[PDB]
Amino acid sequence: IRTLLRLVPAEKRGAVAGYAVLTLLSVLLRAVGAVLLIPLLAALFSDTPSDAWLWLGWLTAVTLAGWVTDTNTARLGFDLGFAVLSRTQHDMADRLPNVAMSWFTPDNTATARQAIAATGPELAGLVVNLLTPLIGAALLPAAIGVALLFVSVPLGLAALAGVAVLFGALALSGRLSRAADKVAGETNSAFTERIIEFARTQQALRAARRVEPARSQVGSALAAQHGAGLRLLTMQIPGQVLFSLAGQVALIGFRGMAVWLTVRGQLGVPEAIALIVVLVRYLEPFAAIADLAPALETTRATLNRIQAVLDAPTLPAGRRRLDRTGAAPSIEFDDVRFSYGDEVVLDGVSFTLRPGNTTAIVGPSGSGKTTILSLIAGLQQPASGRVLLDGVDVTTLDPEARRAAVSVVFQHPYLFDGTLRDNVLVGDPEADPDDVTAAMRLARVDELLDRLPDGDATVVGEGGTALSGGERQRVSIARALLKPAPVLLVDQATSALDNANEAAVVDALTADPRPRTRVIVAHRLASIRHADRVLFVEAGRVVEDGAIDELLAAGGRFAQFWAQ
Amino acid sequence: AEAGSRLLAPLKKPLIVSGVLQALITLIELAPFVLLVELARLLLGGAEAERLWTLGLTAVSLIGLGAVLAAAMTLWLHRVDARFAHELRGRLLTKLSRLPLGWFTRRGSASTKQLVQDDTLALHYLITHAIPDAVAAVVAPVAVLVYLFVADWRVALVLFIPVLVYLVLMSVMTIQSGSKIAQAPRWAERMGGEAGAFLEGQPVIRIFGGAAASRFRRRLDDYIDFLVSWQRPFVGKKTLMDLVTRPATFLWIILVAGVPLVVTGRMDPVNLLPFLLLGTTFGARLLGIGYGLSGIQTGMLAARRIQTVLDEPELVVRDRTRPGTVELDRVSFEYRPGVPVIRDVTLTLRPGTVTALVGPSGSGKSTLAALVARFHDVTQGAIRVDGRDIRTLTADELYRRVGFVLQDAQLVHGSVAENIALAEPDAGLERIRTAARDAQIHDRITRMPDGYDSVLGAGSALSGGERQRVTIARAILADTPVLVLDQATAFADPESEYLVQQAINRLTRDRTVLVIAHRLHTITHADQIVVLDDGRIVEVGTHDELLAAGGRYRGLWDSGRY
Ligand SMILES: Nc1ncnc2c1ncn2[C@@H]1O[C@H](COP(=O)(O)OP(=O)(O)OP(=O)(O)O)[C@@H](O)[C@H]1O
Ligand SMILES: Nc1ncnc2c1ncn2[C@@H]1O[C@H](COP(=O)(O)OP(=O)(O)OP(=O)(O)O)[C@@H](O)[C@H]1O
Ligand SMILES: [Mg+2]
Ligand SMILES: [Mg+2]
Repeated sequence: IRTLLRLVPAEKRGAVAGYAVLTLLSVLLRAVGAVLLIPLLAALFSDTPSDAWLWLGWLTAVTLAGWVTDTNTARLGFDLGFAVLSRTQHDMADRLPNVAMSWFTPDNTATARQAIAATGPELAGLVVNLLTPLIGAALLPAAIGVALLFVSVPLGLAALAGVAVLFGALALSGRLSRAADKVAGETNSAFTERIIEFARTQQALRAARRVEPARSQVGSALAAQHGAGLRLLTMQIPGQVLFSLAGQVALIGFRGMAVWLTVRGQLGVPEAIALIVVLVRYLEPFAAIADLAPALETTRATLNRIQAVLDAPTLPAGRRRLDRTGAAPSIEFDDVRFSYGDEVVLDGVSFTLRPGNTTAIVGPSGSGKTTILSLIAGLQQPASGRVLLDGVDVTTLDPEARRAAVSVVFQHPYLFDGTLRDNVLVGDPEADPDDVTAAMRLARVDELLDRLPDGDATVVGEGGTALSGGERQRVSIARALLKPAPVLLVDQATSALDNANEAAVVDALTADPRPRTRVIVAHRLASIRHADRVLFVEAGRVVEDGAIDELLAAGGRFAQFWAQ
Repeated sequence: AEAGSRLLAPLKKPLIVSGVLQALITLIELAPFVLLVELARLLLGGAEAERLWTLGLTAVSLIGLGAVLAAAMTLWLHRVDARFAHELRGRLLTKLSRLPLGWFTRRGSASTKQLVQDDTLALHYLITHAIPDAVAAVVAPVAVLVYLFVADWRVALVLFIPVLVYLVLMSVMTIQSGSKIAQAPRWAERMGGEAGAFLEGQPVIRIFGGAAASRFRRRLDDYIDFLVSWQRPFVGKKTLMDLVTRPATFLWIILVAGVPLVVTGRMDPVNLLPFLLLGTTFGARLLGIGYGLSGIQTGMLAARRIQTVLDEPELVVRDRTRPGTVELDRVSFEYRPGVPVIRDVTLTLRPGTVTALVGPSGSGKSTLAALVARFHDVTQGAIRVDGRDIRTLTADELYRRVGFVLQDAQLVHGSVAENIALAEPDAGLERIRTAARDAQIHDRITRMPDGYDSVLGAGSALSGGERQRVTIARAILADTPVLVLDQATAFADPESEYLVQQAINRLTRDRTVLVIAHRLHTITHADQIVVLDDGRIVEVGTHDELLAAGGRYRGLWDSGRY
């Protein structure tokens, strides 16, 4: 519960304190409501039943007060339930973009997707459905138990012992199925991961004949999910029957004690009949707890996944604003080193790029030339050394100022499910429509609008799957050209474009109106035409650099690179 | 619902048995309270201790018997309705492997997750608890109220007041929440879509827009607005129902009309004993259907939504019913109605010949490979592999004869060995290494920390030019007579591209190869270059013949040198 309370907003803690008072008031009235029956019924079965009128008055007063508190405790429980939900989901949504890229391992992405997937109403009522019946049935059966000490000590002590064994039985039910519910959650989570892969990589699986359940990886995930699913019920339902039966055994036991005390003469017959009736109030709270064990574990699991995201390592940052806010910054590396895990990517990479000029990066695949554009954009950060944008270390840059200083054309262009214009507008949603058409026209996206029926309203699929390979590449280029950032990083933006569109896009990238410091990566010589400078990177180090004509005349590795 | 009732038809007999056994169980559960009424009535009469104890023991045994029979049903009924989900989920995964891939692209992986896992889970209440709760919620209140009405009609009507109020709350709660429950699965799919897009397209979110301007934040706030507007009156009515049907509410209402009747000479106090013991017992049973009718609505919609997918048209294998030959005979295809992507394409691929399919981006050269794969059925014409139509060929006979590289390095979440061995998972580790060496990626994989066992899920991927070489190695390992390379070596540098091209030419000397490429300098050696513009083949011929003809290919070639 300690992880639960800390997730509430600071402004909402006033409602948390008020909720606890009404939760104590509600139990106290309900226990008092049970106490007022024993004088009532004992007076009712007596020779002077007129005394019942007084004790009926306090029961109605406590009953109405119980209704008022219970409706208000639900409203505070509802408000607190969504206050935690809206706060945590907004915190996770604002945290994940700043979380380090290495954090998104296949398992971590599953918990992050599951944690985001808990936005439904099942977690919204984590207070009303789970805490309120649980707290009400932890304090009230004991409150009735202590109240019975003033009517019969053996019966009152038995009631307190009943709370001990009933909660003890609940603990044993949880301990039994804790191991099974751990396996159930993992196998149920892995099934979700494989369904996503099944529907996302369907083309690769089908051609590989890996889609039948008898051989698919999702088929194995379902089979394992079923085995853990059944195994949970086998170790869960015996927990619930033992608790449910022990509740009825306890109740009939106390009703037996009330009768037995009557036989021995320690308890009046009217008071015994009153206690037999009132003791149903002892089992009423414990009845709710019986079926909340599945709810308690699922709620505990989601709150663990939520807290896992909020414990994720945020990327380092500073508060320095970029000095060249408008002009083109000078990009440079100062002994920048970087490594994914253990494999060394960059070792002793150092170059200085002039402001406003266009520079090309070339080299064999796996060299580490997408990593260079990642470090400049701030997606990655060096293990040692520092990247400077106009003499300002990127690690010290304000993250708002860090993203505004770079625009990237990613190697694998990803588009979001939506219209074509929406994906172009994410580069600069405040852009004038003239700027949007200028960017689309420059990136040759106007060709798509002529061909496609809807024009700039075609509903792209997940990723760019409802567009061709070159169509989503030109939407990516238009997205990057629209952003007014003074640095443009181009990571193989002409891979899936024919010679007609590649030649036009290359002109647009290197001849857009505003000034920028342009870095280009490409595996085609026509994609780095008339570039001012070149950077050849083979082993994660810049082997040679200079102008294209100088390198071709020199006859180094650059000349052999395009020889074939 | 025709589709809702048709899905859950196999569970007719198990569900009817659940209803009948619950009628017996609820009567067994009410039995000890009737004995307690007699036991309490004997205490007033001061009967002997032995007589009271016998009523105590027969009441305890019925509590035990009712709990055993109650637990026997729930354990049985959850196993029957957990195996149904496994049967149902296996049917869906079998169904999805037979639908055209236009189904997958227009819905995505977020809706398929909703279908297989969430919707099949939403059926749980409709079959496990719906009939037991509906039968116990009518057997026990009617059984008690018939008993109590015979005892005293005056207090029975007073106890009947909260029954009517509860029904009014139950009805208004159900109809008001009815419209929202219909919209609920739609929002879950859309929110599931953003969560997948937000987590997958993270480099886009970081650089463009950032955390604040992301569409995930916008739709997340919109979704919580839907939940608040949905769950606020829903939970507001649920608490009121719980208060009306609480044991303390009936007990107060009994005593409101009980005390004036006992105090006045209008009711002996013995006649209150049935009400105090039985009147409060059926409050928790009426509440079962109040909280369930919402769960039935989600189940019935989920059953309707599941059955609709199972009725979708499939890629049916026809009964109509040179080696390595593929023939397109006036093929024409439309991804959407009235949007022709391919138009009257006639193309014959023969063994031992490399066909080079070039043209403008978005012309249709990837969808032609898709049609050959039979991810979609041609709208007109026919595609025949070795004289057998692909529509007559089963999936095994088709994909054993044709192998593919799909322009996307769709790596599965698994080891490097398994991504290369996706076609034949039981391929030997030496066979996997030989395929990888032909793709020029064995040297890379040996440098990874765990070798070929290294996992290639999100966050442990390879470079863009290396995840493609894995799929090239996969196709090499599959080694089908017909190969369709959809822009392999797009992200490869010239050195690796030349090496893998040499390996593929060595491998497929006596095989059909359809190479798709925008880099025309690797196409000059193709036996026939097929130029595809706007989905129609505008010119066919060798490299020199196309250059002499001076058409679209000459335009692309001249523009290539820039
Ligand atoms: N799932 C889809 N739904 C609707 N239209 C689609 C879908 N997939 C592709 N298209 C359309 O098909 C047309 C041709 O697409 P295709 O994938 O065949 O392109 P291509 O010629 O291979 O392109 P490139 O060389 O850029 O990869 C494009 O206009 C694209 O809009
Ligand atoms: N997420 C990752 N986890 C681990 N290693 C990675 C990851 N991304 C890239 N690498 C490794 O980093 C090295 C360089 O990757 P990078 O993406 O920078 O390549 P690249 O030079 O741009 O190549 P390409 O020509 O294939 O696009 C490669 O060995 C690749 O295996
Ligand atoms: Mg790269
Ligand atoms: Mg294509």
